[PDB]
Amino acid sequence: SALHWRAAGAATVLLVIVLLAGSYLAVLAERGAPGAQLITYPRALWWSVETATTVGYGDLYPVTLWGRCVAVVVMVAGITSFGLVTAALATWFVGREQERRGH
Amino acid sequence: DILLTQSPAILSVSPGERVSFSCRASQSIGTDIHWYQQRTNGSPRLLIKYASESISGIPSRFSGSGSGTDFTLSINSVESEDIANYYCQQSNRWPFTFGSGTKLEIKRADAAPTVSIFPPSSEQLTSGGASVVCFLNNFYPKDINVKWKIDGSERQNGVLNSWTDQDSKDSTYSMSSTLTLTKDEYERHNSYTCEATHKTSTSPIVKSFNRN
Amino acid sequence: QVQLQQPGAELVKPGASVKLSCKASGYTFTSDWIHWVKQRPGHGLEWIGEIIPSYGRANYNEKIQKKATLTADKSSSTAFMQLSSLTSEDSAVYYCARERGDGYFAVWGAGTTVTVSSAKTTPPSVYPLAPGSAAQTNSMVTLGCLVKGYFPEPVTVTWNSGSLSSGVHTFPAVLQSDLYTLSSSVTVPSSSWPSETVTCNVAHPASSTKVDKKIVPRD
Amino acid sequence: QVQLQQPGAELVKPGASVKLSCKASGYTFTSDWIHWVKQRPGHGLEWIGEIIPSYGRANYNEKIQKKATLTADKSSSTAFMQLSSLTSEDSAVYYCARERGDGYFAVWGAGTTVTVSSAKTTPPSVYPLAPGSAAQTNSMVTLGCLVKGYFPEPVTVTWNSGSLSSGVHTFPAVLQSDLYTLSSSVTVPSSSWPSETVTCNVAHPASSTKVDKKIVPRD
Ligand SMILES: CCCCCCCCCCCC(=O)OC[C@H](CO)OC(=O)CCCCCCCC
Ligand SMILES: CCCCCCCCCO
Ligand SMILES: [K+]
Ligand SMILES: [K+]
Ligand SMILES: [K+]
Ligand SMILES: [K+]
Repeated sequence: SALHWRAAGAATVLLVIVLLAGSYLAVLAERGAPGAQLITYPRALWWSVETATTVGYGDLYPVTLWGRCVAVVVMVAGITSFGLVTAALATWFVGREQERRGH
Repeated sequence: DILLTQSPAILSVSPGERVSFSCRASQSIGTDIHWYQQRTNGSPRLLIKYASESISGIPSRFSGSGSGTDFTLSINSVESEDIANYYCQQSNRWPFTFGSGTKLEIKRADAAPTVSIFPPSSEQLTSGGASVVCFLNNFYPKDINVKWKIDGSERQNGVLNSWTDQDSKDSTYSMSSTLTLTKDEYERHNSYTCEATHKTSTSPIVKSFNRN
Repeated sequence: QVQLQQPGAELVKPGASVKLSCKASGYTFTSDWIHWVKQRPGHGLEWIGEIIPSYGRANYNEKIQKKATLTADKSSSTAFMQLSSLTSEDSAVYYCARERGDGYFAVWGAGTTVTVSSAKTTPPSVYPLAPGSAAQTNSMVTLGCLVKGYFPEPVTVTWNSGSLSSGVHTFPAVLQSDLYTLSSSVTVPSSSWPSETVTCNVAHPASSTKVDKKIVPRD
Repeated sequence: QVQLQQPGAELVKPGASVKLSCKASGYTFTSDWIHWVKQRPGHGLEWIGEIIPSYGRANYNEKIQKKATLTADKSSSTAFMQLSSLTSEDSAVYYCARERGDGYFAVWGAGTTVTVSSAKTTPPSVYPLAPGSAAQTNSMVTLGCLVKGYFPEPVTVTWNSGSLSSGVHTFPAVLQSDLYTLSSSVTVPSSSWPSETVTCNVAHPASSTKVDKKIVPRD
C-alpha cells in the first residue's frame, strides 16, 4: 500500500499506545496530589481520549506538573495523528483528480 | 480532603426489618462510594461498589443507592449475621477517605442467661493458682449483674468480668466472670457460688460447687 | 486461596521500629496498588498510604504524622511497611489491602496486631473448664478453656481444629499486671460428650506457639 | 381518545405476584419512554421505573426494594409491570405515564388500584336512598345510593350514565369486617324528580360488574 495509508495506520496504533500509556502515567503522576481526580485507570483512559481529540469537557484534568506534561504529550499525539489522516485523505484525493484529468 | 459523615453511629432494628445506613460526603463525589462490613474481630469485607454495584458472594439482601453527596446502604430483612460495623469509603478525590462507621444492633426477644460455674483445673492448681470461672451465656438485653459468694459471704476482690459484643449468630450477649485466688486462699474455703441477676427474672440464677 | 497474607502480631519496644509484610497471591496486574490501613481497638479505619508495585511509587496520608515507609518486592510479590520510632499511640491492627486501580479495596489481609510495650512476650497457659460432679445437665452441656498469662495480644481460639464452630463464644481479653487472660465457651449436645471428643486449640502468634487441650470430665 | 389504558383494579394474595398492563394509543415514537409511578392512599407520587419500548431497556428506582420488572410488547403497543412477592406495603395505585424523551409526563393512565389481601372479591349491593314521606322539600331535592359489602376498592359511581354531574358527592369508603361501604349523593331541582328519571350506576372493576339502580319515590 501507499505511504500515506501505511503512515495513517501506524499513527493510529501509536495513538492507541499513547492513550494507554498516558492513562497509566496520569494516575501515577496524580495520586499523591490532594484534590486530584485523575486517579483511577478507567476514567483516566476516558480522560486521555477526550484530551487527544481535544474535546476537553473539563470533567477530568491533571493538577500536577508531571500529569500536565503527560497531558501535553497526549494532546500533541492526538492532534498530529488526526492531522496525518487528513493529509493522507488529501493525497488520495489529489491522486484521483490527477487521474481524472488524464495527467 | 473529603469528609464522609456516617450518622447515626448506631442503628437499632428488629429482626427481619429493613435498615438503611447513611453516608454524606462534604462535596459531590458522583457515585464513587464503596461500602464495607466488618464483624467483631474480622477484617473489612467489600459489600457494594460504586454506590450501587453488587459484589459476587454478597447476599441479595444488600443494596446501595445515591449519588452526589448523599448515599445509602440498605439491608432488606436484617438477620443476626448482619450485626457488624459498616463503613463507607470514597475514591473520587485523592486521598481516599473512610467514614467513621455505623454499628448495626438488633432488638430481639428477651432471653435469660445460661449460667455455668467451673472449678479451677488440677493443672492450674499445680502451678499454685486457682481460677473459678462463671459463664453467663446467650442472654438479652445486655444489662446483667453477677455476684460472687464464698462460703455464703459476698466476695468482690479478685473478680474480673468480660462482655462480648452482640453475637452475629443469635443476637444475644454473653459475659464471663473470673474469680482468681491463690491456691492457698482457694484451699481454705468450701463452697463458691456465682449469682446472675437479669431482668428476665426477679430471682437470681445461681450456680455453685463445693471444693470437696 | 488467601490473597493477602500478613503476620498475626508484632511486639515493639517504644522508640524502636518494625517492618510489616504482606505477601500477595492470585491475579496480579501492573495497575495494582497495595494500601495500608490502621485501626485502633474500638475505633475506625484510617488510611496510611499506598504503593504501586509495578513502579515503586508510594503516597502517604498528609493529615497524620508519617511513621511509615512503603516498599515492595516484585519477585516475592511482597509489600512492606516500615513503622519507625513507635509509641503506644502506634499500637493497633494494621491491614494491607489490594486495589485494582479502580478505587475500592476488593480484598484485605487478616491484619497484623502491633503492640508497642516494654513488657516481654509470654505464651499462654491453657486450662480446661469442665462441669463439677454436682452440675446437672440438660440437652446441652457447656465446656471451655481458660487462656491466661499471655502477652501481647492476640490469641486465636478454635474448637476441634475449627470443625466445631456453632455454640462458641470467646470473650475479650482482660489486662492485668502486663498479662492478658480470656476464656472461650463451647456448647454441644450433652449426649455427644465425652463420647465425641472436644478440644480447644490456642494459637499465640507473638510466641509462635499453638497448643491443644482436650476437655474431659473431672475425675 | 384515551392515550393510556390501565385496568381498574387487581386483588393479590400476600406473597403472590401480579402483572399490570398499560395499553397505549395515539402518536408513538422511538423516543417514547413508559414510566410507572406508585401512590399510597393519602401520600405522594413515587417513581418506580421506566422502559423504552423501541429498545426494551428498563431502569429502576435504586432507593426502594425492587418489586417490579418492566417489559413491553411492540405489536400490541402494551407496556407491562410485573410486581412479585407482594405485601400490604405494596397496596397502592400504580400509574403508567408516557414521556416523549424530553423529561415530563405529558399523559397519565387512570391508574390500577392494587390491593394485597387474603380476603375474597365481593361485588357491592346497591340500595336506593329516597326521602321519607314526611320530608319537606325546597327548590332542590337530595337523593342517593348506598353501596355496601364490596371488596376490594374501588367502585366508580356516576349518575344517569354520567350525564348528571353537578350536585354530586361520593363519600370515601369505610372498611369494616373485610368489606367496604360508601354512599353517593345527588341533588336536583325538586320539580324535575321523579318526572325526569335519576339513576346511579355503580362499577366494581375487581368483580367486572356494573349495576344500575333507579331512584324512585317511596311507596
Ligand atoms: C514565565 C514563563 C512560564 C514559566 C512557568 C514556570 C516553569 C514551569 C514549571 C515549573 C514547575 C514548578 O516548579 O511548579 C510546579 C507547581 C508546584 O506548586 O505545580 C504545577 O502543577 C504547575 C505545572 C505547570 C505545567 C506546565 C506544563 C508545560 C508542558
Ligand atoms: C511523561 C512524564 C513522565 C512520566 C510520569 C512520571 C511520574 C513520576 C512520579 O511522580
Ligand atoms: K473544552
Ligand atoms: K470545558
Ligand atoms: K467546566
Ligand atoms: K464547571
